[PDB]
Amino acid sequence: MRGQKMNLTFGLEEVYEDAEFHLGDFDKVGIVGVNGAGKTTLFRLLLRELKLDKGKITIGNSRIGYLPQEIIIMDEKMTVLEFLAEGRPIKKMETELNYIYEKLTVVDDDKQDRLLKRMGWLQEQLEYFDCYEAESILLDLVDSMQIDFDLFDQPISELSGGQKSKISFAKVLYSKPEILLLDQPTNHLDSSTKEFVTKYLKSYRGSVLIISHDIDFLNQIIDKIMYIDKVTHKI
Amino acid sequence: KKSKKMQEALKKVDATKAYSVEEAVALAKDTNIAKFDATVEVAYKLNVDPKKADQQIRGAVVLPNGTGKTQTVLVFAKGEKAKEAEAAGADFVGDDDMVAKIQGGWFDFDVVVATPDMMATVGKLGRVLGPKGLMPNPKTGTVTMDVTKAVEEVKAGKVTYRVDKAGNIHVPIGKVSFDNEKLVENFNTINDVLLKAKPSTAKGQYIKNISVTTTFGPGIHVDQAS
Amino acid sequence: MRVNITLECTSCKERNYLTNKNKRNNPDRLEKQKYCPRERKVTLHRET
RNA sequence: UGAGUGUUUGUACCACAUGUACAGGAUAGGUAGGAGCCGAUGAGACCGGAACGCUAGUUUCGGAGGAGGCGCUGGUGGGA
Ligand SMILES: Nc1ncnc2c1ncn2[C@@H]1O[C@H](COP(=O)(O)OP(=O)(O)OP(=O)(O)O)[C@@H](O)[C@H]1O
Ligand SMILES: [Mg+2]
Ligand SMILES: [Zn+2]
Repeated sequence: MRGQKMNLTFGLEEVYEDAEFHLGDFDKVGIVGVNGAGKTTLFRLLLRELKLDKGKITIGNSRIGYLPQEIIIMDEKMTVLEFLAEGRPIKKMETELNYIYEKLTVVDDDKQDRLLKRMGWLQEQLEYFDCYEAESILLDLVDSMQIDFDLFDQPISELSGGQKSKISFAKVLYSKPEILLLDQPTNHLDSSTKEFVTKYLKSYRGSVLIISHDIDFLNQIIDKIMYIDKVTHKI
Repeated sequence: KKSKKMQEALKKVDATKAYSVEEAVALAKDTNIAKFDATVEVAYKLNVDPKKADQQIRGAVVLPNGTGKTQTVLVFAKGEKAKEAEAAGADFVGDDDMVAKIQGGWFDFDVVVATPDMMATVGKLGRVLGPKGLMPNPKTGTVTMDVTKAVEEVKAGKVTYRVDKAGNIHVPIGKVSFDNEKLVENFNTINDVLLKAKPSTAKGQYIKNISVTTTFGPGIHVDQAS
Repeated sequence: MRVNITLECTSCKERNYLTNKNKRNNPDRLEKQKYCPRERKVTLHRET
């Protein structure tokens, strides 16, 4: 992860001004800054959701596990299992793959080449995200934070703030990512739940960037601390 | 720790020296002390990393000398495609209803091939095939407009190669019954298909190590140029 | 704060017009319907 | 502008050890081969010591004894 001459200005109030940063691999980086400093904005640049007005932001090709600061509930009626299942692209590809089979029957000798290639990738991609996860996720809840299965069938919007944070954190781990971008992973957690998160992040072998306002939580995990300045607009 | 037969085979083999193809095949034939028609397999450790979507490789290659073991063929067809399978003499010929019987019946068939239209109906059964790996795939050629080509290739000894997670791809070239020259020809066919399958994003040397081995014998490293 | 800006045709990405705007009064990127000489027709030009 | 010693280190071979989620008979790392495999060159069962351990068992060394087991097979599981 590297950024050069970073510039970003929403209207008249600027966020980054010629900012730069280089993060080595396998660094548990603790991102710190006052509210509005632009910590969440940095991840949006990494996720390519935002584009710098000027400068280059460089990200590795590895898959990124992103834990948003706010829970993303697309629909009120979504169940916890549906929310968690959306972490993996198994369902999305299967719906596409099912359609590919439909196209193959309709089209005889025109689009077969395109359809056959698309089918092959989906199967190979599906196997890469081994479809055995259906059982693993069910037991990932048990071993992660003692999340009861009664919640598993309950609408996500009805969960408590602490419960929602557990679900969102599990979803990130469920995706099996390569780089962890955690934006306040313990916002609502209680003392007991924080212990599990701390231990997992200590053990996590890969790179993990953590945006947190909990000094004690970071100190146990962080080896490198990145400070986003609000007045100098630098890193 | 090691059987005496394996020890003598190891002493025959030189770990330091990566033999040529001819010496390696002959040396493997010598090392398979076990008195059964063992199959000779070649393992390539490609530099490519499967975790990248493009890097992973999965295809099929026909061996002129074959694998030394006849392979049972299952075909899924309807109409003229069914007649093609019958003309090819496919071991098993079935349809959408017969897939359920194939589930739990006629099992142990070496390979499964389905027509492009049958794939949609076959897919339900294919999910079961998935873990077995029999499910036809377009890239391997199991899914073709003509099943006769697939059947004749299977009889000749077509082998499907798929890179493992660690980046090592294994394939049987033939039986110890086959002469060392025939085995070396099969190895060359395997080598050519792998080189043609080398992906674009790959870099550096394509193969980190090429090892030929019999079911009983240890590994023998083979010179890449040979 | 008033600054000069460039308006680029959203179709052909051609930097066609030069103008200026007060950032405070118009925080968001300006957009106008202006003639694009390359495409020789009116198109949406957005500030960059 | 060359010799050694020692220490802390990075790389690379070579030795070893570990692989416990659910179910599953149970400590299931992945892939390929796999009907045969191993053992008087000392097998099973047994006794102790040691290591692991998620405490369930796993691995290993030794003491005696002397010839047996394991696999395929079987259901489980996504995976035997
Ligand atoms: N589309 C936008 N339009 C206008 N202003 C914006 C926009 N996006 C961000 N800003 C401003 O950027 C500033 C910093 O961005 P950001 O939301 O990432 O801060 P933050 O450090 O993540 O906040 P916190 O740490 O409290 O969660 C915000 O104060 C916000 O007001
Ligand atoms: Mg924020
Ligand atoms: Zn234009």
